[PDB]
Amino acid sequence: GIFPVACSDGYGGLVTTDPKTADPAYGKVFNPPRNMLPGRFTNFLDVAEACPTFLRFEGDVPYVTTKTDSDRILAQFDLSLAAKHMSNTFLAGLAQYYTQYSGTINLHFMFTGPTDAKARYMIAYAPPGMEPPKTPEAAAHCIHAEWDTGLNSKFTFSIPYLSAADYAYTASDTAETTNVQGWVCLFQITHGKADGDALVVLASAGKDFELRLPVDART
Amino acid sequence: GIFPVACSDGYGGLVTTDPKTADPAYGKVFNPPRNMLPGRFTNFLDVAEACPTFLRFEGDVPYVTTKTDSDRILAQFDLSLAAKHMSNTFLAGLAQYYTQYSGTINLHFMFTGPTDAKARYMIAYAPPGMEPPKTPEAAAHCIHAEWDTGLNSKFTFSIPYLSAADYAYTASDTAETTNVQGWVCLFQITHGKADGDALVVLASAGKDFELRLPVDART
Amino acid sequence: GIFPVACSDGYGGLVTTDPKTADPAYGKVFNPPRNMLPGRFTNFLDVAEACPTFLRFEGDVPYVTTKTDSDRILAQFDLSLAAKHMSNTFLAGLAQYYTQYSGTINLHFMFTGPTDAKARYMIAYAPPGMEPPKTPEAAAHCIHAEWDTGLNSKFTFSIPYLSAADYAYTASDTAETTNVQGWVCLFQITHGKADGDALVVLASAGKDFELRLPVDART
Amino acid sequence: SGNTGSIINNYYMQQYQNSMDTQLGDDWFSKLASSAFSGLFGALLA
Amino acid sequence: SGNTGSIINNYYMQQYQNSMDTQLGDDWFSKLASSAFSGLFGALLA
Amino acid sequence: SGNTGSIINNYYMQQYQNSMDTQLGDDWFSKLASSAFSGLFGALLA
Amino acid sequence: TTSAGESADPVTATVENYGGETQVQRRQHTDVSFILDRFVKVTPKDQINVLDLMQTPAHTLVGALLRTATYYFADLEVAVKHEGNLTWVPNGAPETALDNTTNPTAYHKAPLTRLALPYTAPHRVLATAYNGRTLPTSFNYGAIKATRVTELLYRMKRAETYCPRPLLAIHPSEARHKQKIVAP
Repeated sequence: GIFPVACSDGYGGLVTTDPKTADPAYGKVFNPPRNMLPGRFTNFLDVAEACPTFLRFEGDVPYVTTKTDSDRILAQFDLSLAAKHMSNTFLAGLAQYYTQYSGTINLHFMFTGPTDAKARYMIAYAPPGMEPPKTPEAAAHCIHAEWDTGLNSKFTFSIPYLSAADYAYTASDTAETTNVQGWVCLFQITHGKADGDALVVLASAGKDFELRLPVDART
Repeated sequence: GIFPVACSDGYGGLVTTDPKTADPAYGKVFNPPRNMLPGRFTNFLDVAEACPTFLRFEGDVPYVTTKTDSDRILAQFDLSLAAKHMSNTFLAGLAQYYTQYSGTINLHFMFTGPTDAKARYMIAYAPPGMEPPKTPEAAAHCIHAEWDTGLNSKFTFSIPYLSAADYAYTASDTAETTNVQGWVCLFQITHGKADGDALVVLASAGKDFELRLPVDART
Repeated sequence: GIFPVACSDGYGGLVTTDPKTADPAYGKVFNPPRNMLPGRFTNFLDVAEACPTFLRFEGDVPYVTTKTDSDRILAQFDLSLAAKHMSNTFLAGLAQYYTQYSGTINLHFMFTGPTDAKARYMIAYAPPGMEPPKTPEAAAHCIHAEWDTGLNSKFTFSIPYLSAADYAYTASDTAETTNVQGWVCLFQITHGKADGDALVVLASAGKDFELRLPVDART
Repeated sequence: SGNTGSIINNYYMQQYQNSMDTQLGDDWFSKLASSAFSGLFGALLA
Repeated sequence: SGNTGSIINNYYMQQYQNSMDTQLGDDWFSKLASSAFSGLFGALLA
Repeated sequence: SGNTGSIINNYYMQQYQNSMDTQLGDDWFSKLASSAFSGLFGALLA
Repeated sequence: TTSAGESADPVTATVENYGGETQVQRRQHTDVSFILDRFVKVTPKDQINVLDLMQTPAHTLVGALLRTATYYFADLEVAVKHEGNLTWVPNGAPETALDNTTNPTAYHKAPLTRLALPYTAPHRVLATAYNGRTLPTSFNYGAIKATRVTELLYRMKRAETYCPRPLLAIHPSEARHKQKIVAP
C-alpha cells in the first residue's frame, strides 16, 4: 500500500505574504560577480539614522527665521509622523508603510546667520493632556533644552518617546482632533541682530527608534 | 518518480475543535513585555476553590434568618449545580459548560447577628432514595454537623460526593422529578435572642472537585 | 519549492474494515477506573472451550432417552456446524460468523437415570464416502468409544478433524445433498432397567478447534 | 491492538486519539479454559 | 500547550507561527487556593 | 533569509532554487550609522 | 472547620473532618489555555470585519469564559468562508489598506480559509472591560475584508487570563433549571 494522507480544508490557498518558496524551473545560472559594490544598505533604519532630512515650514522652506516681536514662537507642531512639518522627511516616507513605532526622534538645528548675528533658542516637548505652551516661561516646566550660536552651528536634541502604551500609531485617525503624542515647541529666547536669519532644521531616527507591522495603505 | 500518496476519504474537513494549527502569514512580531502582571489565573477551578460566592434564598438574598416557631428548617434544596439556590454562584456559572463532575462542594456559613445573639445550627446531607428529613431529630441519622456561634463567625462543611457512578451530571434532565443527588438540609437547633438575625451562606469548590467534558449548551 | 507528491488513483476510499484510525476531535478525557472487573474474556474460543452447551434432539430437548427395541440408534446427525442438532449451541452461534474451521469438537454425555438404572453406550465417527452405519456391529470398524454408567455420570469424546483439505466450511451449500464431513453416530449397546432415562449431551470446542475468515452473512 | 496495521506512529498524541484509562488501588475465561481436565479419570490398559 | 495534539514539530518556525514574547528587567490564584486553611480551628475529641 | 519560515530543507537543490553568485578577486550604511557621534561636544556641569 | 469569616483568607474544609477521604482530581478541562483553544462562531458583516474578541456572544462557552477575565493575552486563528480574496491588515492600519493585496491576502480556495495571526495591539495586554460598555478602538486584532464574508470563526491561542470577574449561569424560575438531556 501507500502512505495515507489527509488533504486539509482551509489550507493551501496562495497567501501574498506566505513564508514558503515556489518550485524552480530554470536551473544552474551563475551571476556576474558583484561583491563589494559601494553604497550598500541592509536596513532602512540605518539610513534613517545616518541621513537626517529637512522639515517643512510655512511657505515650503526647511527653515524658520528669527523674528523681532513679542511673539517668540518659532514653530509648534504635532509630534506625529503624519504632520505636515515632517511630510518631506525620509523618516515620514518610511513610517507610512508601518502601523506602529516607539523610540527616539532626533531634531537637528543649524544656524545660518552671519558671524555678527547671535541668538539663543529653546526646544521643548509638551506631552498630551494639556494645551501646548505659548511662551518660553510656561514651556520651561516641560522637558527642554536651550542653546546659543557660536563656532559650532548645529545642535541636536532627542524628542523622547513618552506614552501610556509601549507603541504609538504612525498614522493619525480622522476622529483624532487633539494630537495623541504631544507637541514639539521651538522658541526664540532672544537674539542679537539676527533679524531675517535662518535656522534650518532636520530630523533623523534616534538609537532606539523602531518601526513595526508593515502595511500597504496607498500613499 | 515522486512519492505516491493516498488522499483519504473521511479526513481533512475543518473540525471546530481539532488539535492542529493553521498556517501562518505574518511573521516576526515581538510583543510588548508583560511578565509578572498581577492577578493571573491558569485554571478556573483554582478561583472556584479560593473565592467562595453567595447562595440565593427566597426573596433574592444571600442569607437565611433565624426564626421562632416549631418549624426549624432554615433551608432545604436539591444538591444540584442547576439548583435555583446555586444559580448565582461562580461554581454554577462554570458548571454549565461541562456535562459531568465529581468531588466535594464546600458550604460556608457566617453568622451576622449582634454579640448578644446566640444560635446553634445543623447542616445535613440526605442521600437520594428517601424523602429528605423534616426535623433535626430525623436528620441526625444522616451525615451531619452541628455548631454554635461565638468568636469565630464562620463554619465550613464539605458536602460529600456519594453516587452509584463515578461522575454525576451537572445539568438536570426535564424527566427528572426527584433530585438524583440528594438534598442539603440546613436546620436551626435553637437560638438565644437571635430573631431576625442573618446567617449568610457561600459555596466553593473542595480539594477534589472536578469538572469534565466541556459543552456549549447556550445559557 | 515544496515536496511533490502523486495523489494515486484507486487509493483512499473508505473501506469498512481498513487498518487505520480516524482523526481525533475531543481530547484529554480520563475514564473511571475499571481494573480487575470480574468475568473478562478476550477470545471467543476460550469460552467455547470452557463452557459446553446443549445439543438439540427431536422434540426440542437436550437429551436422548434409552429405548427397548431392536433399533439401537440413539442419534445420528451430520457433522456440520449448520446441523439442526447443533443449532442451539454457542459453538454454532460463533461459527456462523466465519467461513472456515479445523480442529476438534468435543461431545459430552451425562447420564441422568436413577442409581439402579445402568447402560452401555457407543459413540462413533463415520467419515464421508459411504453411508453411515445403522448398527453398533457395523460401526465398530469406525473410530469409536464405548462406556458404561457408574459413579461418574459424564463421558467426553473428541470428534476428530479428518478431511482432504486443511480447512472445512462452516456453512453448508444448498447443492450439498450428502454431508461433506461425515456423521456422528450415537448408539445404545444395551441397558439394565434404564427405559425412559435421559442421556443429555453437550458440545464444546477442543484444544485445536479453530475458526478463521470472519464473514457477516445475516442469520 | 485489534484490527490496526500501520507501522508508523500515529500523528496525534495518544491523549487525543483515545480516552485515557485510570487505575484504582483473556483473564478469567482464558484461565478457566487452560485449567480444563484433559486426561483419563481411570486406569489405562495398553 | 492548550488544545494541541500533534507529535511532530510544526513545519513553520516559531517566529512565524506565533508572536514572540519579550521580557522586562496558575500563578496568583493557584497560590491562593494552595494556601487555603484545611483543618479544624479548635481541639478535637475522638 | 528574508520572509521565509520553513524548518525543513528545500526539496530542490540550491543550484535550481536560486541563481548562483560568483566572486571576483548593512555594510556601508550600517557602519555610517554606527560611527555617529553620540555625546556632548563641550564641558558638562552637574 | 470554624474560622474568622470577615478575613477573606480562603478556607477549604475536607470530608476528612467527619471520616471521609478526599479523592484524586484531574482538572485538565478547566485549564485556561485548553478551554479557550477552540473555534467560536460570530455573525459577520458583509465586507469589512474588525477582528475583535468581544464580538463573541456572551452566552457561548468562549464568550462567557473570556469575559471572566478582565485582562487577557492571546494569539489568534480565524476560519473564514468568503467570496473573492481575503485581505487581513494589522492593528493600527488605515481602513484603506484593506484593498491592497500586498497586505496578507489569501486567494480563494474552497471551502474556506484558515489563518494563524499574531497579537498585534500596542498594549502589553488587552481588556474585556475598561473604565474610561465601550472599549478603546486600539483593542483589536486588525481587520479583514473580502467581496463577501459568510462565516467567521475565532480561536484563541496561548491564552492568558488575569483578574477573574463574575460568570453567571441561567437563573431558573423553578427550584432547578431543567433541560432535555441527550438520551437514546
